[PDB]
Amino acid sequence: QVQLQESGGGLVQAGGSLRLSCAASGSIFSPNTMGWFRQALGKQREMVAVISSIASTQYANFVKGRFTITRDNTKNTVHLQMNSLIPEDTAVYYCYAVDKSQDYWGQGTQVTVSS
Amino acid sequence: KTQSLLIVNNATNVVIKVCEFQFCNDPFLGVYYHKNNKSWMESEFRVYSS
Repeated sequence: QVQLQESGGGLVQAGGSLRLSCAASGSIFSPNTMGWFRQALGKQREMVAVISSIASTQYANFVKGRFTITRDNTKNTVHLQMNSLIPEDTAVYYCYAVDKSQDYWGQGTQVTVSS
Repeated sequence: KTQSLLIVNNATNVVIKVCEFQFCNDPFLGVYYHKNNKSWMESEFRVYSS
């Protein structure tokens, strides 16, 4: 039972900053790919960002240059540093453990920005 | 970062494992006789950190 632990969201005024975290534990076989995905009520899973074991970073055009992902090889965990918040980012996020076989999914983190 | 296969042969048997070894730059076996017998040969595994 590979489990992804999500933390670090909540209510923040426009212009604030937060740091989400997904820790993937269990099997999580070697060449893993970790992603972050967006969903606002009424829309679909919007692919926020993607990282492989190569350390390469892939981001979408929606929030250009505002999300950053940080890697922890020792614990093999991931952190989203989200800086310069805008109410179009008000959507719950999930992390995508590609693994190599049975892709997993998160429980979710509410991220809310408004004024 | 990737799975690895390890095969070693000590004085008694073979050890074959498939795990996530953190191999160092120079894996090796520290090898020493005993003080009285010298018939078998004791080995210290310096192959992988974890």
